[PDB]
Amino acid sequence: YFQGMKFAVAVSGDRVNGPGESEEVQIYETDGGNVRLIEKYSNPALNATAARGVFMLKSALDHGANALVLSEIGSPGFNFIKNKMDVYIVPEMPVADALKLILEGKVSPATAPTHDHG
Repeated sequence: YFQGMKFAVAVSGDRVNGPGESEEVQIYETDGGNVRLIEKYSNPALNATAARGVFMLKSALDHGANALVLSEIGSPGFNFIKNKMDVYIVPEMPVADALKLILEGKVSPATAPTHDHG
């Protein structure tokens, strides 16, 4: 399932955090078991005044990610991304530990946002 996929992770201090507030976007490539960091950059969301989560997600799309790894996602962001790639919501935990759970099938893709004020 996961062979070749690229994951965009929203990260602060090597922990998975939320799309609008994380310090960095980290892009990992996998063969299903081995994982490699192929890119990382300051989260563009931090420069947005509004719709910060959406703008991190747009950045992930720009960067060719196939899936997202986040601690949360709002309604605007989920509606933006939901037909473009999968979102895996995880605890605010170390990146490698989250990716292990995801790759081992222990985190099903989100079908709804985790918060909604629409």
